[PDB]
Amino acid sequence: ENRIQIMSTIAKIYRAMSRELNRRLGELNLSYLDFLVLRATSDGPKTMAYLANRYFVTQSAITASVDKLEEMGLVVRVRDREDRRAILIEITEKGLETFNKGIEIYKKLANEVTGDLSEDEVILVLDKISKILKRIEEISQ
Amino acid sequence: ENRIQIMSTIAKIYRAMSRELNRRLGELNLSYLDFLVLRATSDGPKTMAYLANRYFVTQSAITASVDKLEEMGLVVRVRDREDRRAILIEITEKGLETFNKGIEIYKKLANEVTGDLSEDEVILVLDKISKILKRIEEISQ
Ligand SMILES: [Ca+2]
Ligand SMILES: [Ca+2]
Repeated sequence: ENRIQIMSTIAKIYRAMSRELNRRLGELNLSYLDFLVLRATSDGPKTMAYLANRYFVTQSAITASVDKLEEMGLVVRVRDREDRRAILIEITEKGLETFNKGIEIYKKLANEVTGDLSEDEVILVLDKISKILKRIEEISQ
Repeated sequence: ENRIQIMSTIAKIYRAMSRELNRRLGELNLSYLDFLVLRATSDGPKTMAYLANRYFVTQSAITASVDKLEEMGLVVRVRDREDRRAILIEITEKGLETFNKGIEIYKKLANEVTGDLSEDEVILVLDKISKILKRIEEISQ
C-alpha cells in the first residue's frame, strides 16, 4: 500500500537525483561517486574499506575513484609512520575547495526539487524519513 | 540545510534498502535489479531500452538481467510477426508468480523500516516526496 510506495518513491527519487548530479558534477570533473568520496573525507581521513561499505559500492569502484581523485590532486593516501600498510584517504586543500563547490551544486539542485515544499513540510518529512533510515541501517547491517 | 539533508537521507535509505533487498531477494534467486525487471514487465511487455532508462542502469546490465531471467523461465523475448528485430520483454506466468513473491518480501521489509510511523505520518511523507519525484524527473530528463 502506502508503505511500499514510500520506499519505491524513495528509490525513484535517488535514481533521478544520482543521474542529474552526475551531469551537474561533470563540470567539476567529478562523478557522483567521486563527490561522495570527497564528502566522506571532508571531515576526516577514511579507510578504503569504510568508503566501500558506507556507500555500498565495490572496492574496485572505490579504488578507481580514489586513484582518480589522487591524480586530480584532491585526496592523498596517508600511511602510518610504522605500519605503512594501514592506509587512510585524506582530503587535500584543493579537494576541500572542489568539495565545497560540489556542495553548492547539490544544494542548488536540492532546493529546486524540494521546491513545492515549504520549510515546515521539508522539516516534517525529514524528521520522519530519518526514522526510516535508522531502522533500515539497523536491519541491513 | 534541511533540504540538503532530505536528499542525502533519501540516498542513504536507498543504499541500505537496496542492500537488504538483494539479500532477501536472494532466496528467490534474484538480485534487486532482476526484481525490478520483473516489476516493470508485470504490467505489460517492456523494451530493453525502456528498462535501462527507467531504472538508470547500463544496457549491458539489463541484457545480463534479462538473459538470466529468460534462462530461469521468468520472462521471454517477443518479436514482431514482421519486424522480428523490435523486441519486447514479456513476463511469464512463472515470472508473475515469482514477482508476487518478491512483492511480499518488499512489502514485509517496507513495513519494518516504516515501523515508527503511523498510517497518517506515512501518508503525509508520501504526498510530499511525491512532489519531489515529479520535479527531479522533470529536471533530469
Ligand atoms: Ca543489525
Ligand atoms: Ca525536462
